[PDB]
Amino acid sequence: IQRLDPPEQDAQIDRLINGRLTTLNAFVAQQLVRSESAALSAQLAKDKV
Amino acid sequence: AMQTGFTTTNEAFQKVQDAVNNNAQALSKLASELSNTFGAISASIGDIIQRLDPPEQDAQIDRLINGRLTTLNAFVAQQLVRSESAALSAQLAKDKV
Amino acid sequence: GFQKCEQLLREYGQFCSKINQALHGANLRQDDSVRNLFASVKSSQSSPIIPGFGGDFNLTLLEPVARSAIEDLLFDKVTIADPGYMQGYDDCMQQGPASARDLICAQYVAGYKVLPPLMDVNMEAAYTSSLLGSIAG
Amino acid sequence: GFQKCEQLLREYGQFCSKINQALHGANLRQDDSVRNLFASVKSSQSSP
Amino acid sequence: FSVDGYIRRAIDCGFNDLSQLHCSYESFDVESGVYSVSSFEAKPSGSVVEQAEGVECDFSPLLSGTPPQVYNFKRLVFTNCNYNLTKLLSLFSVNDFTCSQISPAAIASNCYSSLILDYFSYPLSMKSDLSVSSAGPISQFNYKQSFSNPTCLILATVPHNLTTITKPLKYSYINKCSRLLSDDRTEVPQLVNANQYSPCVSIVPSTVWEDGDYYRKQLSPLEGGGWLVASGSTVAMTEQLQMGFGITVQYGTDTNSVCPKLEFANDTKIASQLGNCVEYSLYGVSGRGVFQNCTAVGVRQQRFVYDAYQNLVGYYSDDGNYYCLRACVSVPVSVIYDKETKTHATLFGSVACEHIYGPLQTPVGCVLGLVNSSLFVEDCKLPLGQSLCALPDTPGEMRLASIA
Amino acid sequence: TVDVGPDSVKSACIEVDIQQTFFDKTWPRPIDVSKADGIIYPQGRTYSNITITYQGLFPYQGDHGDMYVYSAGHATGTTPQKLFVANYSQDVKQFANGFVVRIGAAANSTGTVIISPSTSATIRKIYPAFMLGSSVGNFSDGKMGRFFNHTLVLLPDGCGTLLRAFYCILEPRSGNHCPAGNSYTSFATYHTPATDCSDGNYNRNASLNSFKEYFNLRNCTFMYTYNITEDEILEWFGITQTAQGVHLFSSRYVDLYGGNMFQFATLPVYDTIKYYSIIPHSIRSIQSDRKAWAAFYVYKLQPLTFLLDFSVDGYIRRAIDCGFNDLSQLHCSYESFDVESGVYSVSSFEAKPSGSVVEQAEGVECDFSPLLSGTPPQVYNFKRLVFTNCNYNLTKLLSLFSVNDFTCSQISPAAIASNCYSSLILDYFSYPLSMKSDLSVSSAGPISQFNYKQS
Amino acid sequence: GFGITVQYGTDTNSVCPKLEFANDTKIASQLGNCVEYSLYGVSGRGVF
Ligand SMILES: *[C@@H]1O[C@H](CO)[C@@H](O[C@@H]2O[C@H](CO)[C@@H](O[C@@H]3O[C@H](CO[C@H]4O[C@H](CO)[C@@H](O)[C@H](O)[C@@H]4O[C@H]4O[C@H](CO)[C@@H](O)[C@H](O)[C@@H]4O)[C@@H](O)[C@H](O[C@H]4O[C@H](CO)[C@@H](O)[C@H](O)[C@@H]4O[C@H]4O[C@H](CO)[C@@H](O)[C@H](O)[C@@H]4O)[C@@H]3O)[C@H](O)[C@H]2NC(C)=O)[C@H](O)[C@H]1NC(C)=O
Ligand SMILES: *[C@@H]1O[C@H](CO)[C@@H](O[C@@H]2O[C@H](CO)[C@@H](O[C@@H]3O[C@H](CO[C@H]4O[C@H](CO)[C@@H](O)[C@H](O)[C@@H]4O[C@H]4O[C@H](CO)[C@@H](O)[C@H](O)[C@@H]4O)[C@@H](O)[C@H](O[C@H]4O[C@H](CO)[C@@H](O)[C@H](O)[C@@H]4O[C@H]4O[C@H](CO)[C@@H](O)[C@H](O)[C@@H]4O)[C@@H]3O)[C@H](O)[C@H]2NC(C)=O)[C@H](O)[C@H]1NC(C)=O
Ligand SMILES: *[C@@H]1O[C@H](CO)[C@@H](O[C@@H]2O[C@H](CO)[C@@H](O[C@@H]3O[C@H](CO[C@H]4O[C@H](CO)[C@@H](O)[C@H](O)[C@@H]4O)[C@@H](O)[C@H](O[C@H]4O[C@H](CO)[C@@H](O)[C@H](O)[C@@H]4O)[C@@H]3O)[C@H](O)[C@H]2NC(C)=O)[C@H](O)[C@H]1NC(C)=O
Ligand SMILES: *[C@@H]1O[C@H](CO)[C@@H](O[C@@H]2O[C@H](CO)[C@@H](O[C@@H]3O[C@H](CO[C@H]4O[C@H](CO)[C@@H](O)[C@H](O)[C@@H]4O)[C@@H](O)[C@H](O[C@H]4O[C@H](CO)[C@@H](O)[C@H](O)[C@@H]4O)[C@@H]3O)[C@H](O)[C@H]2NC(C)=O)[C@H](O)[C@H]1NC(C)=O
Ligand SMILES: *[C@@H]1O[C@H](CO)[C@@H](O[C@@H]2O[C@H](CO)[C@@H](O[C@@H]3O[C@H](CO)[C@@H](O)[C@H](O[C@H]4O[C@H](CO)[C@@H](O)[C@H](O)[C@@H]4O)[C@@H]3O)[C@H](O)[C@H]2NC(C)=O)[C@H](O)[C@H]1NC(C)=O
Ligand SMILES: *[C@@H]1O[C@H](CO)[C@@H](O[C@@H]2O[C@H](CO)[C@@H](O[C@@H]3O[C@H](CO)[C@@H](O)[C@H](O)[C@@H]3O)[C@H](O)[C@H]2NC(C)=O)[C@H](O)[C@H]1NC(C)=O
Ligand SMILES: CC(=O)N[C@H]1[C@H]([C@H](O)[C@H](O)CO)O[C@@](O[C@@H]2[C@@H](O)[C@H](O)O[C@H](CO)[C@@H]2O)(C(=O)O)C[C@@H]1O
Ligand SMILES: Nc1nc(=O)c2nc(CNc3ccc(C(=O)N[C@@H](CCC(=O)O)C(=O)O)cc3)cnc2[nH]1
Ligand SMILES: *[C@@H]1O[C@H](CO)[C@@H](O[C@@H]2O[C@H](CO)[C@@H](O)[C@H](O)[C@H]2NC(C)=O)[C@H](O)[C@H]1NC(C)=O
Ligand SMILES: *[C@@H]1O[C@H](CO)[C@@H](O[C@@H]2O[C@H](CO)[C@@H](O)[C@H](O)[C@H]2NC(C)=O)[C@H](O)[C@H]1NC(C)=O
Ligand SMILES: *[C@@H]1O[C@H](CO)[C@@H](O[C@@H]2O[C@H](CO)[C@@H](O)[C@H](O)[C@H]2NC(C)=O)[C@H](O)[C@H]1NC(C)=O
Ligand SMILES: *[C@@H]1O[C@H](CO)[C@@H](O[C@@H]2O[C@H](CO)[C@@H](O)[C@H](O)[C@H]2NC(C)=O)[C@H](O)[C@H]1NC(C)=O
Ligand SMILES: *[C@@H]1O[C@H](CO)[C@@H](O)[C@H](O)[C@H]1NC(C)=O
Ligand SMILES: *[C@@H]1O[C@H](CO)[C@@H](O)[C@H](O)[C@H]1NC(C)=O
Ligand SMILES: *[C@@H]1O[C@H](CO)[C@@H](O)[C@H](O)[C@H]1NC(C)=O
Ligand SMILES: *[C@@H]1O[C@H](CO)[C@@H](O)[C@H](O)[C@H]1NC(C)=O
Ligand SMILES: *[C@@H]1O[C@H](CO)[C@@H](O)[C@H](O)[C@H]1NC(C)=O
Ligand SMILES: *[C@@H]1O[C@H](CO)[C@@H](O)[C@H](O)[C@H]1NC(C)=O
Repeated sequence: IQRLDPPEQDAQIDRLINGRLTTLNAFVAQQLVRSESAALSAQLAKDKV
Repeated sequence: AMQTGFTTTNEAFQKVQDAVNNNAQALSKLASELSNTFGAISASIGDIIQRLDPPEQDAQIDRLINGRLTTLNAFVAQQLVRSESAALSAQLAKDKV
Repeated sequence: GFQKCEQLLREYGQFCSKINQALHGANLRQDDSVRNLFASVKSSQSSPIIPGFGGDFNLTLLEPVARSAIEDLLFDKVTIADPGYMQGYDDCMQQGPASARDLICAQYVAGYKVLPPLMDVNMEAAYTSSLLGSIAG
Repeated sequence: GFQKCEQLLREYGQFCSKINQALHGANLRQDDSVRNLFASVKSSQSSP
Repeated sequence: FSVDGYIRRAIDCGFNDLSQLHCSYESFDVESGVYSVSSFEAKPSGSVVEQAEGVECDFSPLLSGTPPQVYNFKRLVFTNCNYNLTKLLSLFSVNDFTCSQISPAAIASNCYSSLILDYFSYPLSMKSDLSVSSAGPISQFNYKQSFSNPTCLILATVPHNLTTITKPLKYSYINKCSRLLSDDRTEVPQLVNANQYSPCVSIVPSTVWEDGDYYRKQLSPLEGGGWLVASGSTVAMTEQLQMGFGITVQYGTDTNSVCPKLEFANDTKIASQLGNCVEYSLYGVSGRGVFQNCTAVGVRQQRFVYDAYQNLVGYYSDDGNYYCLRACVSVPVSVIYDKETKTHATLFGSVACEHIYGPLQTPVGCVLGLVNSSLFVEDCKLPLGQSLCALPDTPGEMRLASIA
Repeated sequence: TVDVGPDSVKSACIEVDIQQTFFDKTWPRPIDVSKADGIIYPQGRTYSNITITYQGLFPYQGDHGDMYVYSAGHATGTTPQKLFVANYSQDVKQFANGFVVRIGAAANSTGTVIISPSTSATIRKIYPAFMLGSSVGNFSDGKMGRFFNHTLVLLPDGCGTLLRAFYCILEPRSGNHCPAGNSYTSFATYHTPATDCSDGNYNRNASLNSFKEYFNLRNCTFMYTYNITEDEILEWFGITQTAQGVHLFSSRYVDLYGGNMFQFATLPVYDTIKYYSIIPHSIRSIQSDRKAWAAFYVYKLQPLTFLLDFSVDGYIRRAIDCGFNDLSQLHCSYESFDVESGVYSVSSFEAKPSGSVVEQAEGVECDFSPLLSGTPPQVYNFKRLVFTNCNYNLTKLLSLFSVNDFTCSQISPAAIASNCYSSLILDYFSYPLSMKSDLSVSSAGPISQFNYKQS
Repeated sequence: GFGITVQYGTDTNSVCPKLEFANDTKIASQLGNCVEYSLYGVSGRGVF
């Protein structure tokens, strides 16, 4: 913001947004994979007890 | 005692509703994401074409493509996760029967 | 349907082939899962369900009314949108969407389709009904 | 906290609602997993 | 492509649904199964158009008297009118007409919520100072175009016979605009915002008397205190007056009622095409869909009714009726294919056959290519859904069989 | 310019008595977003039977706003005297993004006659008067509230039957009790019901004429009137400004009973409104016929996200201010007024700056002197001045030349002259202006290929 | 012609417009507070 005017400022902010949105989607996808795995594992623990 | 049990306090019953809600959520991603512009001047390809010439028109259409390709990849990734989970679950159902 | 877009889409490779194949496989997986699951619930031998099944044990809840009474209650109490497998295309035109964010009518607009399950309701009911009659023996 | 960014973020739809809901569900899943697991480890009767 | 490179065999991937299948797998041989393919598209059968039709947008003010200096530009805002840029452009010798974030063809043909025209005297010798990339005095202190809305800039010369526009004595501009804070040590440049006037406009005279004139105003405490100061500069006047015209257009704050005029056919009315898939353009809003006569919902005065996904789902017409708008809906297609027999059938899932041996209506949709057999199978390879199965005749047509 | 009728011919203004104590009342009516108070309807469209979030200019939930109340003037029996007002003309506010006004909320309730606290009367709706503009300052005696250049005046008239909007220069009159004269306190408008509000012929210029006693109206660019049907119904008024002009919003022409505001007018006011004030109004009623006038409340607008509940008929009846509290954030994230029970994470409570710290190199000026002495080099022999650890000022250098073309790339114009750098490198050379284009990045001519190329 | 090239982070960003400093913009006077900062061209928010 400090260096660029809106028509270019926008493009630069947008690159950061895309990268961060991507990061959060990847994070969430893994929390869902990891929580699904842990839940299956928890049922294994249940059976072992 | 169970005839009146399909209520708010029945955990198994909510799991049935949640399986249903998960199917709805999967479809809502496709229904709701087409309205996004993903930085474009419009979510409508027709508006982009009507307003801009090719060197800029291209960039705007391309933003919509990237957003939609991303949406479809996310959708598919989840259908694969959900179908893998359901398949494991189906084998659990098999064992319980 | 815009040709300019399709022209640009091609530069991303066979994107749509990948989407379709991934979902096709994912969908076959449920038909295989269902087929295998029911093959295993299936009884070899079973007694008929007759009114009075259970003797002093009240099983009317489970007897087919055909789905059983508990089974119909379970379905009636869960809010499920009707996918319109036989004529949903038309329901969404002559009546239109049921409410805001109607994901069934969205199919014909957005470009996605909900596919029918491998077995109809009466067949699934037949499997669990024959299962009920097999339990004691 | 930058308003220009937030203004551009809005054009990506309810992105953050999706992030929050997905994690909320994922987090509830562990509380349910734990509750179920311990309910089953729990003894009816036990010696001191 | 054969080993020797010649093409001996090919598939037209848009011929039918079976061909689409082969293309999606990039093969002439695909496995048996039921596959989803591209839907059968509904196509427009016509079009409907509604535009504001009436008063011309009035560019007369522009043509009468001495135009303002660049820092005092005058603004004409056009709404609810028919525009014609040629009508205005044809009166001037245009030296430079360029557009940004809108095509050239579009500036003269699209509908807008508003069109804002900013006109002023401007030497052509300072043409570049109006560039977005410019860091000179015009773009910093006098006039700046929007970065958000599409804009055009026209630089043109007033013809000798356009005698209704008079000339100022000289062209002038602000070359400095700043605030001196209460400490009188710090000076803060006051840059002009896009589409706004410089804060120094109130201290700078309509014509700068001479280059170097310095202006000052004592600010009140409510204005932050201190002094507002500015310096003017001048450019010698040319034989013919040179003028700048900025155009800014907005696309959706209101009904897009600023349109080119259109001669309407009566076959572009909505009432005459109800139930059909048509292209539409309604006060700048466009797309494809089917109009239906229905009960009004929403606020009438707002014209366009939107759903929760921001689709247009209804419209209040100028003919007094409210119409529901439905998307032209595509017809689902699944291909039922048997590799061994090289036969297929087409399933239009969820579709009544009224829209399509003739077609067979089944519990999962309308199917062409199948013949009803009243036969049962256990061994189903091509399940259709519910408890239906396609059974090849083996070749003949596939039979519609029920799963036992 | 527009003819707005004749100047006042009076040699004096009516004396104005400012006694703020009498107007210091506590009658709070904060914005209740759940009742959709203060909402301007989304402008280019409508919705039906849905709940969605929407970004736009809205008042904050819980905002009390600024209350203003108009009163009766002084009297003695049947002969009205001095005007009685609050200190409103001097209370100039920053306009910012505009405002909405709650008008007549107390109508039909028993209230007070402000001038006489022991006297009660039924409360009647009265419309607010506003003065808006780009610049403010004081009057001849030092009191504030003077607007300079063109000022937008929104002045209801006709005993509440018309809204008159005009943009004009207000020239203070010099007569007794007028802003450029002696014994000035505050200007005020007034009407005299006894002669101005006859059952049939209302005086449509009564308030305009009183305004004109204090100011001469000059260079008016417009004067518009809007009609108001009389009633005692609570209504909302709003004002915003865009590149298209000043937008006037009201609930009465579209959603009279509901309260949603719709645009009814756009005024050709293009300078930025920065300031506004309430023009005090005093009614010259006889002592025996004083009425209680409803207070109006002004609330400021800001770009907020609201959850808006659109009814089948399209009106907004309920809303959530999504930034009000954490509970509100929850409702907005699910786009619903009803969410399930649970524990949810919401946006963190941000720490905000309490100040700032700055350190910069301070010292030697960067020296552009070499540049100014002797014959500059040719373009292929350009000379380079590298500036580090110094204070720069581009104006200092630019002001010495007649600049023909100054453009920037990958840095804004404002930034080139204001940011700090590790280094600034200045390459100077003789160069014909006729070859200007040969220095373009896109150029394939000899300068860009063999002589000089920028980073 | 005058070409100007600027670099933003090879060293302390010591080429700055001149600034008249207030003594309330010192770090020592605001320790423990959240402040905006600009230190030789480096900026952001934080607590010293
Ligand atoms: C947006 O705004 C722009 C600008 O305002 C609009 O564009 C204008 O559109 C009008 C038409 O509506 C167009 O007028 C046409 O002009 C031509 C040119 O003729 C001139 O030169 C010939 C030379 O032989 C002269 O004889 C003639 O008199 C004209 O001379 C002009 O200049 C001299 C000075 O040099 C003056 O002394 C003259 O007075 C005059 O100003 C005409 O040939 C054309 O005539 C045809 O149409 C008219 C319609 O009224 C008809 O009456 C004629 O008989 C003739 O029609 C026949 O021929 C046509 C085929 O051409 C055929 O289709 C018919 O069926 C007939 O068989 C007419 O007068 C004007 O030039 C445009 N100007 C510009 C700058 O573009 C634009 O339309 C607006 N857009 C919208 C959507 O409204
Ligand atoms: C970056 O680099 C740029 C360029 O170097 C710097 O910008 C310069 O900043 C200085 C101030 O530091 C500024 O000087 C000011 O000039 C005005 C203009 O006056 C001229 O015209 C009037 C006409 O009546 C003449 O009377 C006057 O003598 C000047 O005439 C000039 O030109 C003629 C030829 O035509 C020559 O013969 C003259 O000699 C002369 O060159 C002055 O009015 C202004 O004076 C005020 O400030 C001074 C401070 O010393 C003070 O002494 C005065 O009494 C007066 O102050 C009072 O008024 C101010 C309000 O204006 C109030 O705030 C005070 O409290 C007092 O009440 C001063 O001399 C110069 O013009 C700028 N040049 C450019 C190109 O912008 C910039 O500052 C640098 N940045 C940084 C961060 O350093
Ligand atoms: C926006 O609004 C502001 C505020 O109203 C306007 O600023 C005012 O501008 C006027 C003139 O434009 C100032 O009034 C007087 O201007 C005189 C100019 O002198 C020349 O013109 C007169 C015309 O008769 C000739 O007689 C004279 O010979 C010159 O040719 C000044 O001479 C006047 O000075 C008087 O007051 C000062 C006060 O200190 C005394 O020292 C003088 O001796 C003398 O008595 C006077 O200045 C007016 O003062 C400005 N007001 C303020 C508050 O600054 C803006 O012009 C307007 N902007 C736009 C764009 O319209
Ligand atoms: C001071 O006192 C006055 C009256 O003394 C109040 O004014 C009344 O305010 C109420 C509420 O705003 C108005 O009631 C509304 O009337 C609408 C139309 O009424 C006209 O048309 C109907 C037939 O359609 C006639 O029967 C009626 O007599 C009128 O001719 C109705 O459409 C409104 O109903 C709508 O809103 C309600 C909810 O409020 C919904 O339930 C309905 O379904 C519908 O959407 C409503 O009935 C009343 O008419 C006003 N009186 C007058 C004379 O106009 C002031 O509000 C009060 N002031 C203050 C500050 O309290
Ligand atoms: C009450 O307020 C209203 C404002 O709503 C004000 O209305 C103004 O009235 C005057 C006339 O009194 C209008 O001015 C006339 O407009 C017509 C339009 O065609 C002109 O033709 C007239 O020109 C003739 O008269 C002039 C008088 O000087 C001559 O100079 C000229 O050469 C012609 O002979 C004249 O311009 C004015 O337009 C309206 N204004 C608005 C905004 O409607 C009304 O006068 C006020 N009443 C009182 C008693 O103060
Ligand atoms: C075996 O169990 C079933 C229930 O699981 C018993 O049938 C139930 O009998 C009760 C009689 O008290 C019925 O109650 C009726 O409900 C209707 C509802 O509208 C009400 O209108 C009547 O007045 C009465 O309250 C109940 O509906 C019925 N349920 C079913 C599914 O039939 C059955 O009698 C038990 N059999 C034996 C042998 O005990
Ligand atoms: C703002 C103010 O000073 N209000 C006065 C008020 C006015 O001066 C008066 O109403 C002018 O018309 O007068 C108050 O006292 C009144 C007496 O002055 C009058 O003689 O009789 C009134 C009752 O009939 C009352 O006693 C008033 O009206 O309350 C005092 C008030 O502060
Ligand atoms: N001339 C005149 N004009 C008026 O507008 C007027 N209004 C009143 C009454 N005004 C009011 C306004 C609000 C509340 C009120 O009940 N407020 C709540 C708090 C509301 C909140 O803060 O949420 C309260 O309990 O006090 C009472 C009286 C009396 N005399 C008048 N007299
Ligand atoms: C406005 O929307 C509500 C939904 O919030 C509709 O109410 C639903 O109507 C359907 C009709 O079949 C019922 O099945 C739902 O159970 C109802 N839901 C609720 C929450 O009541 C309402 O009918 C809509 N109104 C109109 C005129 O369309
Ligand atoms: C006009 O009157 C108002 C209201 O009495 C003054 O505002 C009050 O100023 C005091 C000063 O200490 C504050 O404590 C109060 O809280 C303010 N009241 C409100 C409601 O904000 C106002 O300053 C006066 N203005 C002028 C120019 O005299
Ligand atoms: C306001 O309008 C007047 C008249 O239309 C403008 O022109 C001045 O009018 C006065 C009237 O006494 C003359 O004495 C001046 O000589 C006129 N000046 C010029 C340049 O003709 C006046 O300039 C307008 N003011 C504004 C701020 O626009
Ligand atoms: C606003 O209201 C006024 C007053 O009712 C309307 O002016 C009247 O118009 C009628 C039309 O026949 C005339 O007979 C009256 O003599 C006019 N009255 C006055 C005082 O001039 C005015 O037209 C209304 N404005 C709008 C836009 O409807
Ligand atoms: C202006 O009109 C006259 C009329 O005869 C004509 O001769 C002259 O050439 C015209 N000039 C221009 C610049 O068109
Ligand atoms: C429809 O257009 C034709 C074209 O000539 C015209 O004759 C007919 O009268 C028009 N119909 C109406 C209702 O205007
Ligand atoms: C639409 O329907 C209303 C009533 O349902 C009717 O009176 C009106 O004429 C119809 N309009 C059209 C274009 O058919
Ligand atoms: C096939 O024909 C039989 C007639 O016995 C009918 O009952 C059955 O519903 C038909 N199936 C379809 C899909 O029409
Ligand atoms: C403002 O007040 C000061 C003194 O109070 C006076 O000198 C000055 O002229 C006043 N301003 C105006 C516009 O009258
Ligand atoms: C801080 O700034 C004030 C401003 O006047 C000055 O008086 C004071 O001496 C300064 N303190 C120091 C330590 O320089």
